[PDB]
Amino acid sequence: KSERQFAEIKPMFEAYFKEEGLDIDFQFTDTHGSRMDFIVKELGMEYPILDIGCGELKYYRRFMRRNYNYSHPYFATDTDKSVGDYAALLKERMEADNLYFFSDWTDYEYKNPVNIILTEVIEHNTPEAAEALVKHCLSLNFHKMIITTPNSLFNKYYFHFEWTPQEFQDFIRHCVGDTSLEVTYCGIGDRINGETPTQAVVITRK
Amino acid sequence: EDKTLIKKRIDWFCKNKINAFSPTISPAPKSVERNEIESLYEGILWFVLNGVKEIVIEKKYMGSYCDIYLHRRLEDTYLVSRNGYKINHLDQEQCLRALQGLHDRFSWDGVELRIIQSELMPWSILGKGLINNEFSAYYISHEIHAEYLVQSSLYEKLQKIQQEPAYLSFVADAKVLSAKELKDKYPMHIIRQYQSIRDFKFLDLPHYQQNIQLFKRQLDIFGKEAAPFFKPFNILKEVYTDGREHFVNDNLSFQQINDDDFLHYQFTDREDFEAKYPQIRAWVDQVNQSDEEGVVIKPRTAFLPGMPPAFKVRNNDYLTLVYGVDFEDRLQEQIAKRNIKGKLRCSINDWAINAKLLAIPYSELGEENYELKNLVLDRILGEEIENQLDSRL
Amino acid sequence: KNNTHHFPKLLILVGAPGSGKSTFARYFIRTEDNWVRVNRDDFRLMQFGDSLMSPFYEERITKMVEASVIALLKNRTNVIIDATNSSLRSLQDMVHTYTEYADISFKVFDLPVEELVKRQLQYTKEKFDFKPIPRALKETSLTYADQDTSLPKAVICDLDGTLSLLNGRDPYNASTADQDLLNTPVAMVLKMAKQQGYKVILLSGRENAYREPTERFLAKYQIDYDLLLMRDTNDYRKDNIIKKELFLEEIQGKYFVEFLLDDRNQVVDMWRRELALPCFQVNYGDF
Amino acid sequence: KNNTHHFPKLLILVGAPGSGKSTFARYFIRTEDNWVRVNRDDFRLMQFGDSLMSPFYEERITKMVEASVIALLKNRTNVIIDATNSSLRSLQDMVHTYTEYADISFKVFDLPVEELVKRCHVTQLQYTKEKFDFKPIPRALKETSLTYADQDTSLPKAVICDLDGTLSLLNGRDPYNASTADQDLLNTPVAMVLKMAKQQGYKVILLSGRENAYREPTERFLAKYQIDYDLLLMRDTNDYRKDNIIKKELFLEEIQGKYFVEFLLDDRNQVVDMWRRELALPCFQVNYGDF
Ligand SMILES: Nc1ncnc2c1ncn2[C@@H]1O[C@H](COP(=O)(O)OP(=O)(O)OP(=O)(O)O)[C@@H](O)[C@H]1O
Ligand SMILES: Nc1ncnc2c1ncn2[C@@H]1O[C@H](COP(=O)(O)OP(=O)(O)OP(=O)(O)O)[C@@H](O)[C@H]1O
Ligand SMILES: Nc1ncnc2c1ncn2[C@@H]1O[C@H](COP(=O)(O)OP(=O)(O)OP(=O)(O)O)[C@@H](O)[C@H]1O
Ligand SMILES: Nc1ncnc2c1ncn2[C@@H]1O[C@H](CSCC[C@H](N)C(=O)O)[C@@H](O)[C@H]1O
Ligand SMILES: [Mg+2]
Ligand SMILES: [Mg+2]
Ligand SMILES: [Mg+2]
Repeated sequence: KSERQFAEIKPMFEAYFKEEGLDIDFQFTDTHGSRMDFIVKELGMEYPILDIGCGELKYYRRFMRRNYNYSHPYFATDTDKSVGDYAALLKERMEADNLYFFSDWTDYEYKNPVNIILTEVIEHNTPEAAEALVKHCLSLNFHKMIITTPNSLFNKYYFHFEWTPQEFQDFIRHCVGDTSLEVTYCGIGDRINGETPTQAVVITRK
Repeated sequence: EDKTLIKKRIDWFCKNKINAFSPTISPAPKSVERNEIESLYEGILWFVLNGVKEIVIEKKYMGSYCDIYLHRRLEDTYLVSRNGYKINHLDQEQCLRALQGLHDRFSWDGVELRIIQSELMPWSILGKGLINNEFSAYYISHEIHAEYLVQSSLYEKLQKIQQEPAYLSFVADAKVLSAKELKDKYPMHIIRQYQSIRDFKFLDLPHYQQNIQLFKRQLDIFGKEAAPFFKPFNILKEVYTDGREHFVNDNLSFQQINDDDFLHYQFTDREDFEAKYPQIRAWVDQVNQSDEEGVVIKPRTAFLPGMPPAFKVRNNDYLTLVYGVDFEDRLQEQIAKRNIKGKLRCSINDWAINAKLLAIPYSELGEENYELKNLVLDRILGEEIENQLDSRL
Repeated sequence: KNNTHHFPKLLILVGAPGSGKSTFARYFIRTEDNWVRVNRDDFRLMQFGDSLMSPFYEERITKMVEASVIALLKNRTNVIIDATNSSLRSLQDMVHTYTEYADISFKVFDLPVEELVKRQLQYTKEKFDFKPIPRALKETSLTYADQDTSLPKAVICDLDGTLSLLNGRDPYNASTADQDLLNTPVAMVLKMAKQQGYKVILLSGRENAYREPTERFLAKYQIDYDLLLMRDTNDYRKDNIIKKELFLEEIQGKYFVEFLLDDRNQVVDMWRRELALPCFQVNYGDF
Repeated sequence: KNNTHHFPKLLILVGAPGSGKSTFARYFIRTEDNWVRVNRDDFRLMQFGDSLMSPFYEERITKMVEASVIALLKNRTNVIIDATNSSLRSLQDMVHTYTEYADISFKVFDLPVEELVKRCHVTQLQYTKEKFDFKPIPRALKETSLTYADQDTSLPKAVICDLDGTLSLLNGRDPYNASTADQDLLNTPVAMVLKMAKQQGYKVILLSGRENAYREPTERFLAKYQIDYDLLLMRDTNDYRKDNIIKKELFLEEIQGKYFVEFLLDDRNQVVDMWRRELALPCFQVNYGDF
């Protein structure tokens, strides 16, 4: 139940799994949010963000009781008619003052730079319309984009589609192709012999 | 209470055309005097003390509360539950079949609906699994436990030690000296052991079994499955084709809507009762020997202002399903923790709301009748509150 | 553009005594989220009144019903109204008064009089039609009064709270007004005013008695000024009407007013809505 | 001075339940001449309930009570107010909220607790610790102490003008669709300020709450009426946040520390407040706002 408590048990569980033939780096927070932490850390609070794919969880987090002073507005979009209607109900002034929610991509007009979140999305709904959405996003005037998908190599450890890395890495390569982006990869969540359960890319425009 | 999801529920009560909710029912007030935790006597006496000149006695049925909305077209009747919900996960054929007992007892020229409150039988039509998971599990545990104690040398060895001179020495020079010394009985070594024995709860193993078996016998009567049928007991109101409605307000409706089952009807006004009590009690004890849950007592006219609709008297045999296998034994201690009020406080409200509900005409039920919606939410609160009670009454 | 903006909701419950409006609103409050009731009758009760009172009370009540509704709508709060009027348009005022502030909705509780007295008649009776109106706006231009554009072009400026900061002086005893302070940006306007073909005209509520300490304050901060019209000593009546007068005597049709710098509300209103002149209001003046 | 000058009165009844303040008032408003009672409890009875409610409701009840009192006091109607409050944080606050509008007066209703719970409740004594001294408090103003902000007087002199509804009246136009904005009409008096402004060394900066998407129809309007401006600052395209938020950003990013603002001209209140209250800058209000 506590971070500190977790700190004492961590090495024990970790060592136990070594003798079984497994380097495991256990983590307290839970894949999700373990992830959402990484994103908030990485992006920062200095550009307005574009939340592609959203029940609202990432939006609240960007507001955290003013603790993170979010100066910008907040652009969020999603195909689910559910989400859109929930977005509406938030414009009955249950706050959501700087929430612009848009459904058709020809409604996003903001010509200014943006930080982008592809939460999970590029698998856990659409398939190879992923090539589409990721390529459309790259045309947008952005500063930094973060993309997350399942690791598939991780399925060994549990009880739509799902790429491995390299599968995923190729996808990114064949969407930036030749543009002057800078691109770095890394994993999120519990790590077992190198593989985490979610994959990540941090794309930054030079 | 979550408003966005209570708004939901109320809309359903309106959509479904439900015209009444339900009373809770409080048990009969104590009788420290007669050591009956639910007193047939003190529950009838409570009523004469508050103005009943005529009361009626119905058997209490072991099922689930079910308002029957009998339509002349029997094919389109429906069933609403204890609270505000429709029951439609039963074989609406097999159900309609059982309901034709009831339907054929009437005349439906110019009568289009007849709202009748009944017990949907038997217990396990909706209650099995609560029967499996809780009740049969309590049973089996205790029964397993009792097997062990009987087969096992345990109780024996304990009794042999409890005799030795080492022990007893301990239990005397420790009943009189208080956590002392140290009790230079080897630390703790002995102080542990001889203290744990002695504080061990022995059990009259045969009596423990007889008790377990009574639980079984009861669970076997009420708890066994199950071809759906109805024990109708009160007509709430009759709805004519010609717009008009008839608010029955009579619990004696009973002998018409089914239940050729023996009820009875006494005029005990102003303590000529007491001389009247011995006959009513004489027949109810026939009922209890006759494998029933118990008995309910109601004022002859269904609604009286400032009144509860009824009192229940669950016999002590049935009550072992409610309380442990050892209700029979620790009878007194629980007569003590008991307070029939709170229930009685809610029991009056529920009914009194229910009648202002029934008061609204069938034609008017819907989402544009905000008097309906108010009464409901009012009734719904009554739930949220009444549920927080002892929940064993 | 397509952002669309979202305004509070004002819901008028039209019906006649017995309808069901107060029973709806009872359910409607307990089940909905952001909603407050505003009922004219409960206000009477606050004055210890059965129903219907002096036209006095009735009038003063009204002034605080509009107060409490607008105060709510501006806090962005949906407001429901038990319109105990529903008259041959007592609705239109209700609509004209609020439509500036909220999305107006209606809910008429119609009911035949044989049922309505389940406790006489009440005429409907209309071409009204209860279309949900959006928010409004208007005041879409300024009727700046036709002015003789040949008279010497000039500007006009209050002293107290405009050019002269009291710094805690007695606003009624202007004898110390020379040790008062300068509202530099107001003064900066009068500086460039002169340098363009403008006559700077001062105009005060200071009684003439305190003119010496005024002219000293002006010299001290080197204010360059052409007229100085003041209150008649021991005139003592409403600040507002004094200026109104002074204008119509001294400045009206003798200069050309380009604009006025003033501070106190009572006055700024007079300038803009009586004399139809342009009036920039430096800083807040609610008294 | 020497002169007579009177404001309405606010009579604060201070005391516990049963102590007889609502009884006095019923007698009082019935015998005195020009008085209106304001009860907090009567308010939360429009919202159906017994006299304590959600911190949502009670905050809204406050918003209404205050509005009404001021509403009336402004109308020169005397107001008696039935303070169930009774504390000090309440009283001192009550005084702050009100005195500037009218002459405050007090009437205490003390009464032995043995006698007090005989007005039939909940046996609960209240914070009656004879504090403050209930001396009457005449109307006070507080604010002719205007104090701006310490801006670097090295930076170049500059004025600041709103466009929508200050230098450029709508004349019917849709507020949020400033595409048709070359038809707009000139508020000449403001226009005249901006003229004489640039005659002295003043940079004239136009700062507007228009979508930047409507820049072109704007520059048209400006050169059409011959407006001589230095900067034209516009709201980000697809922004839509409130005026004062986007204008303030605009102010701090651009204007701030690069210029020395001598004053500002604007229309709508929301914005005027920000300029004055947050940024501590002189801002003249050209027409009436309250949009
Ligand atoms: N003759 C009868 N008249 C009324 N109710 C009866 C009758 N026979 C059985 N009942 C049922 O008994 C119920 C109350 O007794 P019981 O203790 O068995 O149920 P319960 O779970 O206590 O209900 P609640 O908790 O709502 O009081 C009534 O709601 C009804 O369902
Ligand atoms: N749909 C309904 N069905 C049955 N009874 C209703 C219905 N609506 C209201 N009532 C009852 O009618 C009575 C009075 O109606 P109500 O209080 O709604 O009048 P009202 O709308 O407040 O009129 P006013 O505010 O002008 O006096 C109440 O006792 C209420 O319970
Ligand atoms: N001098 C008095 N002698 C006898 N009874 C009195 C006297 N003054 C007031 N009362 C009675 O005491 C009761 C309470 O008085 P009142 O209604 O003025 O209380 P209150 O101070 O307004 O409380 P609340 O804060 O609830 O408004 C009333 O019924 C009133 O008739
Ligand atoms: N082409 C597309 N455009 C917009 N949203 C899309 C999309 N394809 C998939 N999605 C959305 O992606 C969403 C992922 S759920 C979001 C995960 C994360 N825990 C969060 O709360 O932010 C789904 O709601 C799905 O509808
Ligand atoms: Mg039962
Ligand atoms: Mg002034
Ligand atoms: Mg404007």
